[PDB]
Amino acid sequence: TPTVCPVPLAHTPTVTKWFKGITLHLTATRPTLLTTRKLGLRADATAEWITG
Amino acid sequence: ATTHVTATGSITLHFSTSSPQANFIVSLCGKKTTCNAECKPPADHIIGE
Repeated sequence: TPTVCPVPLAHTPTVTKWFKGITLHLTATRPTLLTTRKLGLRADATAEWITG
Repeated sequence: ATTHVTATGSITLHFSTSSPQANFIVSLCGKKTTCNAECKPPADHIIGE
């Protein structure tokens, strides 16, 4: 049957400010999925797993 | 869009542009007036708004 389950909200990141870009600071204690995609024609989708 | 009017009053307006050259014409009521000036790029350069 379906039901509702809880999941962690991992440590959200600190965001820098970069010229025509951005640099991030991800923190984790366990493997976690991350990804992003553009908002125009070229999706330029990317995904990754981060351990620490 | 609009504002309260007055016999001789004055107002301040907000706007945005795609160029730093603020040369254009703007219409109030049915009349219009020109507006020329120079705008500078900002310091912050990363926003999703």
